[PDB]
Amino acid sequence: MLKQVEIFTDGSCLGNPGPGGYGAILRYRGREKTFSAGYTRTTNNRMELMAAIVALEALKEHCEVILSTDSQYVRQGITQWIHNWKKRGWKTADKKPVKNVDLWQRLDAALGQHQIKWEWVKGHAGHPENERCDELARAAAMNPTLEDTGYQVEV
Repeated sequence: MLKQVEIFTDGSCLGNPGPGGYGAILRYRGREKTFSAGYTRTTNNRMELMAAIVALEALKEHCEVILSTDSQYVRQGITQWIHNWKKRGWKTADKKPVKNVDLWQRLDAALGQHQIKWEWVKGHAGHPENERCDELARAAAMNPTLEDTGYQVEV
């Protein structure tokens, strides 16, 4: 029994947008929790966020979290877009609101609580768990039971 929070994210977006969702294998207090929703129209990028976010949100106590994934949206988004955006002051180059700021904020804001362990894995030394994450994703992709509400930024 691993006494640690785990967030293995794996989106289930077939299109872009498309009828998909987001599935992630959570490992919480002596209880493996799963989060596999089903949207109608969303992007893989967003869905990936939804996985990381919902997982974090699911936590009923901001405690150590070890995230595992291999998403570019996150890789760059985090250690490229947020590094610049945040620094600048969560703003764009031409002074504007960030895309998917709501979900981003939830993440960034959430990350700013517990010990984040970004487990970046390539497409070679991948684990079976990750594969299972994708499995759950696909299962969700073929089981829409929600709606993409936060797919706009009217501000």
